[PDB]
This record gives sequence, C-alpha cells and structure tokens, in this order.
Amino acid sequence: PVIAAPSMWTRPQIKDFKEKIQQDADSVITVGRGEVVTVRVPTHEEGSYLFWEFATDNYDIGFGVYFEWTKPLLDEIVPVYRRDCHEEVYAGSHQYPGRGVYLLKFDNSYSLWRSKSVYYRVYYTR
Amino acid sequence: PAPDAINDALRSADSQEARDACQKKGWIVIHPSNELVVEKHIS
Repeated sequence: PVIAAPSMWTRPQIKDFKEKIQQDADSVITVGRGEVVTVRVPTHEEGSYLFWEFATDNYDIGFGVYFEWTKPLLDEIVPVYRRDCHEEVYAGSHQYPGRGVYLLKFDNSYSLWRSKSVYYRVYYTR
Repeated sequence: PAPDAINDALRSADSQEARDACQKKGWIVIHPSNELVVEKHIS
C-alpha cells in the first residue's frame, strides 16, 4: 500500500474563516475537557484528494489524521500534535491511497479544565 | 485539470476566494458536515 505524503499549511485569516463556518451548525464542534473527537471522512467514488481546514477560538488543540482501510488496518497520515490553530487557520490535503475512511482527530485529552470550539471544513476533488 | 494540480495550486496560494472559485468550477466539492459521522471518547 503506497501512501502519499500529506501537505499541511496555514493561512492568516482566522476571523473570516470562523464567520463563514459558523453559518453551518454542524461544522462547529465542541470538544469537551479530556475528550478526543473523531470526524470520519470517507473516500469518494470519484475522488483523489481530500482537503481539510480547521480553527479554534482561544486555545490550541491536538490535530492528526489517520486512514482506516475498508480489527481494521489503521495508517497514520498526520501524527497528532498540538496546533496553533487558535492563532491561524490550519489546512492540509492528502492523496487517496485507496478505498477507506479518513479520521480527523481533534484531541483535547491533555486539557483538564477547558473545552474547545472547532470550526472545520472538508472538500474533495474528482 | 488534474487533481494533482488542483492540490498543488491551492496549497501554493490558499484563500476563501480561491476555494470558492475552484468550487464554482467543480474542481473541489464540499463534503456536507451533516453527512459526517462524529465520535467522542474520554481518555
């Protein structure tokens, strides 16, 4: 199973991103104290690349990406690491290794006293 | 346009404007958040 390296980057405008994402209730997730939230994104029948964007309001949150092949095989696309996404919008992409499901990991586990608000968005190509 | 190129282009210069442009042209397609299964776990 050859697996392409992901791309990751950031872009400066956080305020505009959040204002745009807030327009959809389901695109804003509350990650509780010590909670890990997993957003599952399936590979698309016509699809090659997946895109993700996310931001938090105040505090950093853990972010990583795993791929679930269709007990099951789990590959690490993006290691989970705390991100500055409260300061800037964090984005990234990956080429489809095969048929399966992407797990977007928002990891608050290290946070004892603080919930996090996660604004996020997902695209894909053809 | 190849997906490789859509990707490398967006990465190179990324903005809401470019997203919308790509979306309008069908190059990228937004995955509705209501279709996405969300899990929660406490460590």
